[PDB]
Amino acid sequence: TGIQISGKGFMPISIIEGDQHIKVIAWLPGVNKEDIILNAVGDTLEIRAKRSPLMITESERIIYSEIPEEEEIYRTIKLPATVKEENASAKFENGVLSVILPKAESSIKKGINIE
Amino acid sequence: TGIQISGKGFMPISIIEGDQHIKVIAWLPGVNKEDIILNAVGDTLEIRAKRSPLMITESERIIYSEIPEEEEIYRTIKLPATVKEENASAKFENGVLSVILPKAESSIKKGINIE
Amino acid sequence: TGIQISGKGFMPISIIEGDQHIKVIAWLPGVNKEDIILNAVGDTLEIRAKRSPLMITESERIIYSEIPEEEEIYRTIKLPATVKEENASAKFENGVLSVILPKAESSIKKGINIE
Amino acid sequence: TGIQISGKGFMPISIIEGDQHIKVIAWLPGVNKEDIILNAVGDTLEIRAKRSPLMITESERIIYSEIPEEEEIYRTIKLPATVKEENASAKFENGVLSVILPKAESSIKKGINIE
Amino acid sequence: TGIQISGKGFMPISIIEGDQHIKVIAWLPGVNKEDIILNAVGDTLEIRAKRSPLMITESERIIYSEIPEEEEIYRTIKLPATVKEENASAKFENGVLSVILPKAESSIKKGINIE
Amino acid sequence: TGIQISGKGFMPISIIEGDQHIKVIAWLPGVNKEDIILNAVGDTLEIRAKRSPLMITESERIIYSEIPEEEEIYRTIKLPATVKEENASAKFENGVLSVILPKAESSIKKGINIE
Amino acid sequence: TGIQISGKGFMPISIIEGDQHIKVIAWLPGVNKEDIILNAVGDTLEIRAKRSPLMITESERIIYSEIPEEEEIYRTIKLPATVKEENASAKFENGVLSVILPKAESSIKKGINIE
Amino acid sequence: TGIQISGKGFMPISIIEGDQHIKVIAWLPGVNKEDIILNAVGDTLEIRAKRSPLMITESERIIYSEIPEEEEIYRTIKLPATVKEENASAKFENGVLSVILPKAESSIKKGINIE
Amino acid sequence: TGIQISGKGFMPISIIEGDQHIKVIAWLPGVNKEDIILNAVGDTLEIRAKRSPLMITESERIIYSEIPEEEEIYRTIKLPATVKEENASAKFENGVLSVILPKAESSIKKGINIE
Amino acid sequence: TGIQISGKGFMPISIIEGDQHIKVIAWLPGVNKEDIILNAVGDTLEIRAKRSPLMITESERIIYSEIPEEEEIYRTIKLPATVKEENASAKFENGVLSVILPKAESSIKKGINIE
Amino acid sequence: TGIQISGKGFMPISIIEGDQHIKVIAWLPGVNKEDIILNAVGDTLEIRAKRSPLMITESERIIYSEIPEEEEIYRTIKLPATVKEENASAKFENGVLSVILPKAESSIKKGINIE
Amino acid sequence: TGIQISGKGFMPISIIEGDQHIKVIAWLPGVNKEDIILNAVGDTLEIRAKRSPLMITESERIIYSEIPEEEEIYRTIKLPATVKEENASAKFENGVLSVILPKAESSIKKGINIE
Amino acid sequence: TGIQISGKGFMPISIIEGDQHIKVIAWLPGVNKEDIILNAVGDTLEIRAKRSPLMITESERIIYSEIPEEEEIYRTIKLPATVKEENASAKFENGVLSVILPKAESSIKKGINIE
Amino acid sequence: TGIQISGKGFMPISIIEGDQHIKVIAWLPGVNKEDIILNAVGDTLEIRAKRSPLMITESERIIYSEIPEEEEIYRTIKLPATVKEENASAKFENGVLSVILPKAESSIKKGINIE
Amino acid sequence: TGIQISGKGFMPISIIEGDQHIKVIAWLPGVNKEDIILNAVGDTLEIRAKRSPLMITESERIIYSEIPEEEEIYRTIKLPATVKEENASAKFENGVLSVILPKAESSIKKGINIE
Amino acid sequence: TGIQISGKGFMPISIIEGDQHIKVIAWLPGVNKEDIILNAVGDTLEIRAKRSPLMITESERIIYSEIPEEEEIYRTIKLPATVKEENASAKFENGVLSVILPKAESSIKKGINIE
Amino acid sequence: TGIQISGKGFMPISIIEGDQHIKVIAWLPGVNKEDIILNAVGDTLEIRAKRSPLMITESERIIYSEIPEEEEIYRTIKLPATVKEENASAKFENGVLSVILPKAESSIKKGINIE
Repeated sequence: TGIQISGKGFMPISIIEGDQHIKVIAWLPGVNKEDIILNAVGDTLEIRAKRSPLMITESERIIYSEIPEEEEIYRTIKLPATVKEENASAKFENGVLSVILPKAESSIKKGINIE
Repeated sequence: TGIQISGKGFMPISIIEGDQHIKVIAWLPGVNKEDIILNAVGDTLEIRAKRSPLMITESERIIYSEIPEEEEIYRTIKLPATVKEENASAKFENGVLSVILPKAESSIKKGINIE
Repeated sequence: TGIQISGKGFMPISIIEGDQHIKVIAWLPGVNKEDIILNAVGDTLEIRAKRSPLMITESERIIYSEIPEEEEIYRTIKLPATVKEENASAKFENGVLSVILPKAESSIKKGINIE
Repeated sequence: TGIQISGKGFMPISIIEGDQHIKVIAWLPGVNKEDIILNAVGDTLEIRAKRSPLMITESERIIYSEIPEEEEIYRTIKLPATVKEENASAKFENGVLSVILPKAESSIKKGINIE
Repeated sequence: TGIQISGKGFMPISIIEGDQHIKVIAWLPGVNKEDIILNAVGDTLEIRAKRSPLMITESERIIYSEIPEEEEIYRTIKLPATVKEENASAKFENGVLSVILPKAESSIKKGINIE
Repeated sequence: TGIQISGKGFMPISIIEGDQHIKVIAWLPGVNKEDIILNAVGDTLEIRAKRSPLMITESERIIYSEIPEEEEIYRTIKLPATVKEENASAKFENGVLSVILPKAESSIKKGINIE
Repeated sequence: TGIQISGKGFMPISIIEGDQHIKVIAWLPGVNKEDIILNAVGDTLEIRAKRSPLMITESERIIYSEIPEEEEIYRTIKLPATVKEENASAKFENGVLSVILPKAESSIKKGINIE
Repeated sequence: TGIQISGKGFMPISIIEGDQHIKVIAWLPGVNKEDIILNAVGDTLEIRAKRSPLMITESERIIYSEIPEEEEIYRTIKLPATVKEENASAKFENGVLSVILPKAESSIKKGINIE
Repeated sequence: TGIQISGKGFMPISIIEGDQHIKVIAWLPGVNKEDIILNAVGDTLEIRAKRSPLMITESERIIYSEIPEEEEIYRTIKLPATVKEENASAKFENGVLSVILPKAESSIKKGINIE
Repeated sequence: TGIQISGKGFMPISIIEGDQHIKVIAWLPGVNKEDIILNAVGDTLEIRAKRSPLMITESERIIYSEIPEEEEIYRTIKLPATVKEENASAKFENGVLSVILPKAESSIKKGINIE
Repeated sequence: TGIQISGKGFMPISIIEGDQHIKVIAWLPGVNKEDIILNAVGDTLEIRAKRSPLMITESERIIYSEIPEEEEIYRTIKLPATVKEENASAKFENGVLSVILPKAESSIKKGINIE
Repeated sequence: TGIQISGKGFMPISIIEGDQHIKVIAWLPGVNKEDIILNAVGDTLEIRAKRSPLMITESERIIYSEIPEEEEIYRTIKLPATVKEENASAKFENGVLSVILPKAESSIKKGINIE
Repeated sequence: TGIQISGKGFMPISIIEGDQHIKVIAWLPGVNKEDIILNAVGDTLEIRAKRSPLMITESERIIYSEIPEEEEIYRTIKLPATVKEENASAKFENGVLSVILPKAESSIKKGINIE
Repeated sequence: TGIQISGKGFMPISIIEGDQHIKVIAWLPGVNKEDIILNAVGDTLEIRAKRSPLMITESERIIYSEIPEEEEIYRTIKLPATVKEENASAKFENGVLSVILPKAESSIKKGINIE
Repeated sequence: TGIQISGKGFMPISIIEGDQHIKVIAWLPGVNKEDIILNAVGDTLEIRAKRSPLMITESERIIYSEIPEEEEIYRTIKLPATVKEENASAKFENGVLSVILPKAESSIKKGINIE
Repeated sequence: TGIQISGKGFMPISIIEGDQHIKVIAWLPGVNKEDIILNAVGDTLEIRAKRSPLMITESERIIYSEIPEEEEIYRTIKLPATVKEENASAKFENGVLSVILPKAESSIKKGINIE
Repeated sequence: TGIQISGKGFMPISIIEGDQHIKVIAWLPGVNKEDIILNAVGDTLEIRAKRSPLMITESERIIYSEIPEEEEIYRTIKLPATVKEENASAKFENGVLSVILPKAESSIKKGINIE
């Protein structure tokens, strides 16, 4: 399986391969649904997102923090099969994005008989 | 500011202190609202959560993954002020939890005049 | 959870916290029941014990040993809650001591509603 | 004295040799008497045991622990003398096991006169 | 020759290239014939297998072992030529699997004359 | 348990001890049944085998290999009990050899009563 | 994004990807416009240039220098998309070269709807 | 320029790229012309050769040597352009082999005008 | 055997000593026969050669190279015997030079009888 | 010769093997004759001793010392032959102990003729 | 195979095990036949030898030497089988000693049938 | 206390100082009484001794040894007080030598009163 | 004394120089007398030998070995004097070769008178 | 070419070998012509020189210096050919000495024909 | 004394300061007098030179060399006093250049009286 | 100057070369004149000596020593010229030996004229 | 024994102590008898010497040297006993000086009786 991942930001990724489709799971906590861009062609997928920073009053101040302040995040993924992007689907729930991509006919493997 | 953090799992935390309240922000992507337990007394707050693992069919398999598989997560936080837990509030949205805690009368600071 | 452990000897310890009580488990192999002293006040517990050494005849001698020969052992434990020591209980069986300590009213945490 | 020790788990051991017998002392805190298996032949002794794990309610949780969670423990010991296993005896008290093994006639040493 | 190997488990591999075919040899000791899955398309081959673990009675126990206990094993191989999977063959004997894959017409090399 | 292993080649081994017998499991992928020699006496077992090397045509060549080319393999094993070799049995299946060896009367251990 | 850069000399490069085109910026200080060669096909671009060395009189001499004296410079770039070279354009100004390359129809990505 | 070299033996290589062809130069001292195999397809070239070892009489012996004794040598080369192998040519002289390979129409680059 | 080698360039050497002659083998790939100078006197041999560099057109360029560009090469060899240079011979074939040198009468060794 | 030495204290040892007996020499300076215990069976010998410490008056004090103050000393020795302990003898003189042990009939070696 | 080697001097050793005998080969250059002592019992063999030192005249002196000057040499070998020393044989030729030792009936291994 | 010790061999020493005398204890195991030389003058003492080496028969040999083979031993001791050597005494028993040396009048210390 | 040693194999050497001759001693255990070649001229000596390898039956196998398996051995020695090879002699006994070489008249040193 | 250089001082050297002569170049700045000694015999050359030190007045002093103050300098050179010293010549100019040495007839090399 | 030296090549320098002048000595072996340029102004001096390289015939070659082949050499020196360049002088002899520079009136130091 | 020194012992050496002779100085303190052997031939010199060891009475002993106890000492020296040993001379005084060796006619160097 | 050595130069020293005298041996090669100064008082000895340096002619020069060129040498020695310098004696022979010093009455040691 040839996998290429590139981009910037904090975004953990899981890839699941079946016999006839591919599933991608991405973690995007704090991002609105209307600020995500998803694109795909051939064997390549592209995810882009923005998250708004934490807004404080001037009376308030941050005394402890582990949450990063990158505003723009993106990933480019090269997949081990050619997909059909016209039949794909996606869902966003509790800050998790799930993409389902059906495989093309020329990438579906065939069985060999053992004796 | 005396801050104590302990627990287990993956859970980034931000603490914001104002003049009359304290705000806590926690990242919990993939957790249902009905699986969170929030408790507070004195100057101590406790957050407990469960996230369901990723369910696959036996035809499918995971070829790449960066998402951790801990099932139980919790944090215990000791705060720099005594709060009133009977007036507190919380919100859960896009996988982010936000807690607002009002301060007690014996922890509100008073000004000194400079000349 | 603020935990402080100090003392001397060999004595493994487990601490279990519930919603309304605290349980402590201690390993004391070879100690008689009438040679244990247990005390508690506030948020502090104290365990003291003696074990008799191995008595041999002058015809006999020790050719191999991994068992330590400390005679006095004790632990002092500072707990994350204030307990009521007048309602506590303890049991000793197969060399294991188990202590149950009920929590005070000012240390019982209260729930916050999420919406 | 040729001594061989092997096995798995946590089990400290002491060996005492006299003129006509051998004594073995083992530390087994938390084990029931009916879950110990003792065997011996020739110059070899075998001890097997099980200890039940710590059972909690789902309201409770373990915040500190030094007690190990191995469930099966055993030791195999090769001794410096041939014993008679038909005359041996054993005792279990406060989590300590004590085994007494009489020596065979062909392993009892004889004195040489000095002048 | 571009060769890509990925997967999990213990499975040694040999690849042999001729003028008109490719041969793959894999070591699978302890696997039943009906628990192997072989697939191929384009220039990629996929081998999946399961081996049952070693079953003991509770009187018996394992005192020495060098054999690994992974239950699921697989390999994905990217080959230096495009093959025809409809003419391929495979054999399984003494725990060794042998796969023969004929080459496509567009991957058969042609000679150049030297003078 | 006194275990001695020596020899040459690639041959993983598992040893299982019961109350009245000993089992040995060996991995020999690629070896014919008629090329194995098994011997035993006292507390010692001996396994010898040959595997034929991989035969190629001069048009073919090996471009990748992880399979070793030792031709002669053997193991000598010293066991923790004296066996009866006249009652032993062996099986060879899918490249795995399994040997069952009954114990002699002078190596069967006897129980000691605990009180 | 698969990017391959090779060549020789001093030539800093920037690559900008849009939705429908690719832009390349190169730094070539001291090079005449009529000494640049630009070529492209498929997903590959090639830049070649010459710069004349610094000409001095024999009365003059160089007492300090940080400017390199390579005479031939070139870069070969492999791009993450297939372009149409018949619609490309280029500009040279103040020693900076800018190339605009339109994308082919088979490399333009398509959107997936999220719900 | 994507270049891949693999193989075994001693064989220095030079690659020259023009506008419409590719030239490869290889050093093979001591090899007969009738013991060289040259093949090419797509963007890949393959060179195979044998050299006879140095034959001595039993009266003679080698007291100093820097010449290696590998008998089989080969190289596989992946080129940065697709060639036409039906129009290629080769020459062998003084132990040097020279191969000329014409480029295909889809790999010939086109010029871009600068203004 | 006293052997001295000196010179410059790339030139591997083998020396073979018999009972009545000495043979020298040298690797010179790419050198014309009319550009070699061979000299010998006493116990010293001298080899000098030139190789023409690789000539390219200005459209062409070298993108990969392992072949060295030294133009002048020579070796001086001091031998373990005095030779007769008036009876020597040499051959040049496939880029390999072979020199045969007969030994003088004062360097031919004589046998000693063993009893 | 299989030799095993174990014990505690300061006691240098020499072992001398003849054709029909074994001699052991031990250094015990400062030990009374009536405080030594010597035992032997099979192929094992055991030496035990006590030495009284240095007694001072309270006016006196030790300003320099290299003599050790261990009070109990012992050695256990496993020999390379089976002896007859009923025919052994021992002597003590100037702080040196000498033990003579005759060999059993089954440990006396026999000669092989060379031709 | 349990092998124990001990002794002093320079004496290389080879051990060969068959089905019914054991062979030992020892290198003793410079030793007379009448100065070798060979003994064996049980599973133990003993070789003792003396070699005379190099005798020079006072006019002569040693300007270079690699030959050691130990005068007494011996080896003790513990074998992996019990032998019959009354049927053994030995030969001495060109400074090499060869010993043949037949095996006892209780050390000859028996075959196990595989199915 | 100024103490100087010098000499050669193995000889442990203890020095005891009182109010009116000095005691020296030396360990000499294996030395005859008639082979000791004791001398003293001023503040210096001298001990010289010989021990006979271990005498073996040519049938016997030493297979293990920790006892040193120095034949001559001596110590020179410079003391922190001037003694009277005409009133000194010495004893030899079980390999231990004890010397008593009375102090001179000019080295006896006098008390100072504290108030 | 100028000494040069070269060659291959295992062969220890001693060189002894007198007033009128030179002696060489070589260790060759396991070599037949008819397989040695000795030559000398000027100030150079040459020793060549072969030893047959250890021949086993297929029932037998080598379980331990320290004896090397080089088949061809030789040494070349350059001496500090010119010898007369027509008066030399050699002996072979118990695997040791001894060569005596008389000196030439031009290498015999002459005395200088001291006053 | 056997070259030996020895001596003391600062004197850089160049050696040039032709077909019939040898040239030596030496750097001697600050040396008068009448203070050089040149000698040669066989294959050895010897150069000796003196340079006067820098003379100052007592008003003057040296505040910086890199020029060395050795007064005597010499070199001894062993050459790779025997020369005729009766036909040699030398020149001294601008502090550089040049020596030309013709070769003897027995060191002039002769050509070997190649075919 | 402020001294600054810069430039390139091999040129050792000595600087001598008096009461009324400055002397500079430079080593230039192999340089012609008509190829030196000397300049001075203020407190700065500049020396420039060329040396011709060593010219050989094509029959000749350089087998050893320590003389450097830089062709252009120069030094710039900043002096600790202001000089009058219109009264300066220079000499060149045996490859050594000597420059005398008179001091200006404003750099001549004046004495202070001590009492 | 080719100098070779070899031998054993303590013997410092100085070598002085003139135009027509060679001088050697050696330090031999404690050696009698009648125990020195001096030899020379060609270009080689040989010095041999004995010194008697230090003789003590049994009442006396050595408490400090820096003088070495080698009894035999020798040096072999290879000189840079051929000498005439029939005209040599030697002197011995205060433990210093001085040897004068005249040079042969073929080693006397001849002058070359410089212009 | 308190020994103090100080001074400068090369001078090895040996000190021998008897019952009634002290002997000192010093190595002074190359020193005349009339250039030595010997002094002693109390427990201290002083040796002073001069050696003339090696005198050469200006035709001669030193090409190798290990002999040091210190001109003044001396040693001061503090002894472990008070001597009588009016009864001392000294000898000088072959470059070795020997001094005999009788002991005073207050340093002669007295014996102590052992029982």
